[PDB]
Amino acid sequence: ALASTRNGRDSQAKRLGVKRYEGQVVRAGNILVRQRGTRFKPGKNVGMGRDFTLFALVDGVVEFQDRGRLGRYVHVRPLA
Amino acid sequence: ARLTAYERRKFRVRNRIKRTGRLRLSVFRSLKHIYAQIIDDEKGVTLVSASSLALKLKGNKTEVARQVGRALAEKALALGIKQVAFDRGPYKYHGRVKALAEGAREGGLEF
Amino acid sequence: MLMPRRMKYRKQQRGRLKGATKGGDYVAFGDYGLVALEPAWITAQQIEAARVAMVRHFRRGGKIFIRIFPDKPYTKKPLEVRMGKGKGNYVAVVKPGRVMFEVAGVTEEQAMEALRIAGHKLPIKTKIVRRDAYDEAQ
Amino acid sequence: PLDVALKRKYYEEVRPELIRRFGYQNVWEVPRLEKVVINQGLGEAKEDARILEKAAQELALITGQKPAVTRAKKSISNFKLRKGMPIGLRVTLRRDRMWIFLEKLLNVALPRIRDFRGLNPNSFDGRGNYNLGLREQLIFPEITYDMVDALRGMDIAVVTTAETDEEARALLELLGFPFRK
Amino acid sequence: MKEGIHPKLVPARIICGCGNVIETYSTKPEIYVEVCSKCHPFYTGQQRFVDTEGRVERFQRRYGDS
Amino acid sequence: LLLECTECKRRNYATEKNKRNTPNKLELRKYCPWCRKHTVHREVK
RNA sequence: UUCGGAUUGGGGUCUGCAACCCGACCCCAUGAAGCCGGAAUCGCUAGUAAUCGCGGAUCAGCCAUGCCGCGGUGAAUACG
RNA sequence: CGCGGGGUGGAGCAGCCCGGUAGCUCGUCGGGCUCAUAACCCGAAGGUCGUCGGUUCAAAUCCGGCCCCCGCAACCA
RNA sequence: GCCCGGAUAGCUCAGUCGGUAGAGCAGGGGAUUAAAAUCCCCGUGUCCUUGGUUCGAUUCCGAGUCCGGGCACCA
RNA sequence: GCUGACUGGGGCCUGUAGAGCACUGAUAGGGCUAGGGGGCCCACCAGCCUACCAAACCCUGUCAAACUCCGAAGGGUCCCA
RNA sequence: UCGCCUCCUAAAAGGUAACGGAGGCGCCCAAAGGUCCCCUCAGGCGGGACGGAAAUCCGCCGGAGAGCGCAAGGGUAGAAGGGGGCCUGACUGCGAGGCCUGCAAGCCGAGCAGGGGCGAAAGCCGGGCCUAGUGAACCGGUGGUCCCGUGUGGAAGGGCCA
RNA sequence: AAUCCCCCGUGCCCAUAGCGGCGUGGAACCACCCGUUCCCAUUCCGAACACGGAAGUGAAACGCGCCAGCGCCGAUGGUACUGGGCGGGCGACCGCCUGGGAGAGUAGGUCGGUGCGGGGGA
Ligand SMILES: [Mg+2]
Ligand SMILES: [Mg+2]
Ligand SMILES: [Mg+2]
Ligand SMILES: [Mg+2]
Ligand SMILES: [Mg+2]
Ligand SMILES: [Mg+2]
Ligand SMILES: [Mg+2]
Ligand SMILES: [Mg+2]
Ligand SMILES: [Mg+2]
Ligand SMILES: [Mg+2]
Ligand SMILES: [Mg+2]
Ligand SMILES: [Mg+2]
Ligand SMILES: [Mg+2]
Ligand SMILES: [Mg+2]
Ligand SMILES: [Mg+2]
Ligand SMILES: [Mg+2]
Ligand SMILES: [Mg+2]
Ligand SMILES: [Mg+2]
Ligand SMILES: [Mg+2]
Ligand SMILES: [Mg+2]
Ligand SMILES: [Mg+2]
Ligand SMILES: [Mg+2]
Ligand SMILES: [Mg+2]
Ligand SMILES: [Mg+2]
Ligand SMILES: [Mg+2]
Ligand SMILES: [Mg+2]
Ligand SMILES: [Mg+2]
Ligand SMILES: [Mg+2]
Ligand SMILES: [Mg+2]
Ligand SMILES: [Mg+2]
Ligand SMILES: [Mg+2]
Ligand SMILES: [Mg+2]
Ligand SMILES: [Mg+2]
Ligand SMILES: [Mg+2]
Ligand SMILES: [Mg+2]
Ligand SMILES: [Mg+2]
Ligand SMILES: [Mg+2]
Ligand SMILES: [Mg+2]
Ligand SMILES: [Mg+2]
Ligand SMILES: [Mg+2]
Ligand SMILES: [Mg+2]
Ligand SMILES: [Mg+2]
Ligand SMILES: [Mg+2]
Ligand SMILES: [Mg+2]
Ligand SMILES: [Mg+2]
Ligand SMILES: [Mg+2]
Ligand SMILES: [Mg+2]
Ligand SMILES: [Mg+2]
Ligand SMILES: [Mg+2]
Ligand SMILES: [Mg+2]
Ligand SMILES: [Mg+2]
Ligand SMILES: [Mg+2]
Ligand SMILES: [Mg+2]
Ligand SMILES: [Mg+2]
Ligand SMILES: [Mg+2]
Ligand SMILES: [Mg+2]
Ligand SMILES: [Mg+2]
Ligand SMILES: [Mg+2]
Ligand SMILES: [Mg+2]
Ligand SMILES: [Mg+2]
Ligand SMILES: [Mg+2]
Ligand SMILES: [Mg+2]
Repeated sequence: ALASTRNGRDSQAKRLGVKRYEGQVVRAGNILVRQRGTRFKPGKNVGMGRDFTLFALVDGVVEFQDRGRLGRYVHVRPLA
Repeated sequence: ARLTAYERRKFRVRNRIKRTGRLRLSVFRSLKHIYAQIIDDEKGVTLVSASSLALKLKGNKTEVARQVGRALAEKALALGIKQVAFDRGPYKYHGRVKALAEGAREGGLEF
Repeated sequence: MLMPRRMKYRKQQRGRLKGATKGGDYVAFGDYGLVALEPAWITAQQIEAARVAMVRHFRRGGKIFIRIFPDKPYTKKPLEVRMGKGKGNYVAVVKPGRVMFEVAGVTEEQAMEALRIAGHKLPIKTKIVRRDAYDEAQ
Repeated sequence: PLDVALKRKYYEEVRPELIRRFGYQNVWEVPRLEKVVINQGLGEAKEDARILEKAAQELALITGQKPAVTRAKKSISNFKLRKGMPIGLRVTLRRDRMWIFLEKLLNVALPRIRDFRGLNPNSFDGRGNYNLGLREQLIFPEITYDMVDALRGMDIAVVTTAETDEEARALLELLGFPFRK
Repeated sequence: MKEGIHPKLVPARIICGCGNVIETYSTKPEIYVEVCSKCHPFYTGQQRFVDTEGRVERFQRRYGDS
Repeated sequence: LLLECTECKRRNYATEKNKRNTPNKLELRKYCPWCRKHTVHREVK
C-alpha cells in the first residue's frame, strides 16, 4: 500500500570485502577476497569459487596487482 | 567494428592455456610459412624456436610442418623441457597446425 | 507553480545547509543580480512571489532569469504523531553567494528598485550586484 | 563452370571503361563486384511452416543454391510473430554462381516484368551498393508458372567494392543494368 | 558447396523473341522465355513503339479547320 | 515434483528434481551407484 | 462465363443559332454490382397471367424503360 | 487520516481474478406492419475501459501514483 | 490416503444380457394464418484416456485424468 | 611470558567530506532541427511560415540519500620497531 | 508488521537503529546443465516487393548503454551473452585450509581414491554469472541394508542408509 | 657473435599508445591473391574456417611516419573538505591554530614506450 508503512524491509549484511591484504601470510585454502562480481580476478596461485570467491591455492604471501583495463588482480607468492 | 573475430578467438584460447601455467608452445602460421615458439610467461621470455623459414624447407606445407615440430622437440628436449601446452593460437587444430604438433612428440609432449 | 515533472524518488532526506553556494554565484545572464547572504530552503511559492513582484514592477517589460529551481520535495505530517513519513506537500536549497533571479534590459534604477522588492519576499538576507570582469567570460 | 559470358564482359570491356573513366593507379582499386544476397521476407508463411519449403525449392531452382532460413530476432505483437519462428529464406551467392544468376536476371527476368520502364536509380545506398525488389517470382526462366501456388517476391543486395555511388552506378550500367535514368 | 541438397546447374541453351542466349549455365537446361526487352523489343534498344503523348497533341489539330 | 530413481538391482538409488510436465517420460539418465560402478538409473515411485 | 452490360477512356454521327452544365445514336476499349433477393408485399380466373415484337400521340431532337394501343405464341389453378 | 469495494458505448450492468477475445438488457439510427402512433418484426451504428506512469511480445485485465464514488470505522478520553 | 459415484454431439445428458448407437431444448432446412408451440428432415458425438480380450466393442482386465459426498490422517 | 593500548615507518583495502555532470534522473536561458500543435493553400501526393508542442544535437547555466568521469582528511589490517 | 534477497540510510574496512525511503522471494530449467568448437550486442544513418515506429535482407558507423529465466546490485563480449556436436560431474567415498559467526546454522574450498564425460591436449566437470526460491527437533510413512532380536531358532519391533 | 636499423612473432606498461587527415612500404617477411583435387568447411555461401598453391598487388588489411580538429594525460599556484587543538552564533551555521589537502579549471603534454625470440640488413 501507500501510507501505514509499505516499506520496512532490508536483508542481512553479507560481510563482503577483502579478507587478506598485501603481504599477509596465508595458507592453502585461505579465502582472500569475498565479492559479488569479478571485482578482483584470480591471480597467480589463486582460485575462484562459484560465488566469485578468491582463495589462496598455495601457502605464501598475497600481492595485489592493478592492470588497468585488465582489472585488479590478487596473487599468492610462494616461498610457501 | 572493433576488435575482430580473429583477435577474440586469439585471446580466448591463449587465456585458457595461460592459466594452467605450463611452458607455452605457440604456433604462428603464414600462408607461406609456419613457425613455432616455446615461451615461459612471467619472465616474458622465449626459450626454443623453430621455423620453416630458418630451416629453409619446402613443398607440401603440412609435411613441412611435421618437420618443424620434430625440429622443435629435438632442440627443446635438449634443454630438459618435456611437458608443455599447445597454444594453437587462432588456428583450428587440424592440418598444418595439427601436423606440427603431432611432429612435436618424439620429444616433449601430450599432443 | 514550479516543480519537477518526472521524479525518480518521491521523498528525500533533509540533509544539511552547510557551506558556500558551490556554483551559480557569478552572474551569467543579465545586467544586475540578487545574491544570497544566508542558507535557506527557498520555496516554490516564495520564488514565484519574487518573480511576480518584479514583472509587476516593470511594465510587463524587461527580462527576468530566476536561475534557482525547487527540485527538493518537502514533506509534512497532518496533526498526527509518528508512523511512516510523508506527505506532499517543493524547495530549492540556497547557500550563501548564489545568484537567484538576475534581471536584464532595464534601467539600473529600475532593476535595483525591483530587485529590492524581490528580496523582501525572501526568507534570507540579500545583496544586489552589477556585473564584471570578475564574472569573467567563458 | 568458370566461363560465364557476363563474367567475361566485365573483364574485357567493363574494367577498362572504368579505368578510362575514373582512372586508377591500381588494379585492385577498380571496382569488383562481390555478393549478390537474395532475401525473401515471408510473414506469409508464419503459422504455416509447410508453405516455406516450397519457396526455398523455388529459390534453389533459380539460384542453384538452397537458401537458409532466417528466424525472428525479437518478438513483435502487432503481426503475430513469436520470437521463434521462420520469417523467410535468405541465400548468399558469390563468385561464378553469382554471375550466372545476374546474367539470367539482366537478359531474361527484368524484361519479363509487367511495365518496366527500368531500374530505379536512387536505390544506390550512398556507400555504393545497390538494392532492388521484385513483386512476383514467375519472371524467372526456371519458374514454370504452374508451380506457383502463391506469389512471393524478394529483396536483392548488390554489394560492390566501389567506395561511392557514382562509380557503383557506372559499374552496373556498363554491365547492362537498365536504369530509369 | 555442401554435397547433397542441390539443383544441378548444368550448361543450357535458352530462347526468346531473339535468338539463343548461349550463356545459360543454369538449372534445368533448354528453357523458353516469353519475350525479353533487351534483345531490343519493348523498351531497351528503345523502340518507343505504339508511342504515347498524342492526347494534348490531338485536341488542337482536327480542330480549327472544320 | 520430487524425483526418486532406482537402477536395476539392490533398490537404494539417488535423488532429483523435476517439478514439471516435461520431461514427462521414463526420465532415465546414466549415474554412479554405491552398488558396483556407473549403471543406467531409471526413475520410479 | 460467349452470363450481365453499369461505369469510364478515346474516336465519330445527326438535330439544332447552340448539345459545358443537360441531348440521342455508332464504333473501339473498359467491363461494375449481380449466382433469385430480410421483415414484408403486388398482379392475374382464359385467349387471361406470363413471355415476344409492332404502331401512334407529344415531337427539331430527346433522356420513352413512360403512356395509349396492336397483334404473335400461350399456361396453372379455384376444395371451399 | 485509517481499512474494503468501485470508475467500460447515451442508461443500467457483465468482462478484470486466469494477459491476447470487450458482451447483455434498454435506448439511438434505417426499413417494415397500421389510416396514424405505440406495441411487434427485419437490419444497423455506437465504448478506449477515470487518469498518469510501469511491467510484458502483448494490459479493460498485473503493479504504483493521483483524481472522483460508495460503504465501514473513528474506542477507553 | 481411500473407497466409491459422476464423467457423451453444442449443452443437459437417458442407455452394459458386449455383436448396431441413442432423445428433448438448441443450430440449420421445410411446412404453420399474426410473430411461439406443434409437425417432418440432416449433424463421429471418434461417447473419460491409454495398453490388453475374442468376430466386435460407449459399455471387459492392468494404469489412470477429472469431479463429488462421507470418511480418513496431518511431526 | 613481551606479545598490550597508544605511537613511528612501510605496504595493501575503501568510495564518505568536497566536487563533478561522463551514466541515471531532474533542470534555467538561447540556437538549430525531426513529428505536429494545423494558419490552412489543399481538401492530388503537395505545402510553406511559426514570439505554441519537440525529441535528440550545440551554446551558456545548475541540482541529486537510493547519480559518479573524480575524490581528500581519516579509518581498517598485516610486517618491522 | 513478523522469515528471506537487492539498494539507500551506513559517517570511503566490517558492523550499525527507527511504525526511516524504495523494490523483490516462497520459484524456475533435461536444457536455462557438462565440455569442445564457433559466433558478438543495443542503438543510429543509408538502401530494399508485399513490410508500417518496428518481421526479414545489405552497407557503413556503434566499447558496450544489449544480453545474462524474474527484483535490485555488483559483474560481464579477452564472456558470464548467441549457435552447434558429443554427452549427465544436477556422480559416489572424503575433505587440507578458511569466510562468517553467542549457539546452532549458513558459505567457499584446493586436494586424494573409485568409476565416468567432453577435449588432440593443457584441462575442465561434485548443476545454473552471483547474492532470495526456505524450516531445528520430536512423531511417523516408504525403499534398502549388513546391525539388535528379551531361555534358543525364527518372527514382532527397532537401529543404520536413503 | 654485441651494437644499430627494418620486418615477423610474442610479452609488458594499460589511451601520452586512441579517432580523423595525410604520406609511405612488397626484395624480404606479411597480407590480400590463384584455385577447390585432397584433409576440412558453410543452419545458404571456400565469405569464414580448411587444404594444394605462387602468376599479380601493396587497392584492403598490417607496419612505419608526420599533423594537436576531436579524444586521452595534466602541473604550479589558490580554494573546498579535513585528523588533531581552540573559539563564535538563538539558530541555520561561522571563524582561528597546527598538520594533511582535492575536484573543476589554467599552463602545458601527447599521434606511444618497451622485453624476450627469430628473419634480414649492420
Ligand atoms: Mg545490505
Ligand atoms: Mg560550475
Ligand atoms: Mg520552510
Ligand atoms: Mg498518542
Ligand atoms: Mg529579506
Ligand atoms: Mg541514393
Ligand atoms: Mg561498397
Ligand atoms: Mg448539360
Ligand atoms: Mg451460375
Ligand atoms: Mg425482387
Ligand atoms: Mg418523337
Ligand atoms: Mg414502343
Ligand atoms: Mg424505428
Ligand atoms: Mg410504429
Ligand atoms: Mg490506476
Ligand atoms: Mg503498455
Ligand atoms: Mg470498552
Ligand atoms: Mg464512554
Ligand atoms: Mg484535552
Ligand atoms: Mg421466438
Ligand atoms: Mg616489547
Ligand atoms: Mg597503515
Ligand atoms: Mg554532496
Ligand atoms: Mg547528468
Ligand atoms: Mg553522494
Ligand atoms: Mg585525477
Ligand atoms: Mg614490539
Ligand atoms: Mg549504489
Ligand atoms: Mg559501510
Ligand atoms: Mg565507517
Ligand atoms: Mg564501514
Ligand atoms: Mg512484499
Ligand atoms: Mg542494427
Ligand atoms: Mg533502415
Ligand atoms: Mg548491463
Ligand atoms: Mg541486475
Ligand atoms: Mg536484472
Ligand atoms: Mg546489474
Ligand atoms: Mg551444448
Ligand atoms: Mg557415447
Ligand atoms: Mg574445515
Ligand atoms: Mg559455527
Ligand atoms: Mg574439487
Ligand atoms: Mg579418478
Ligand atoms: Mg579421451
Ligand atoms: Mg515436543
Ligand atoms: Mg523415526
Ligand atoms: Mg542373529
Ligand atoms: Mg521369549
Ligand atoms: Mg528369542
Ligand atoms: Mg524389520
Ligand atoms: Mg582513461
Ligand atoms: Mg611480393
Ligand atoms: Mg614488385
Ligand atoms: Mg595500403
Ligand atoms: Mg585536470
Ligand atoms: Mg595543488
Ligand atoms: Mg577541525
Ligand atoms: Mg588537480
Ligand atoms: Mg595521439
Ligand atoms: Mg613489441
Ligand atoms: Mg636480429
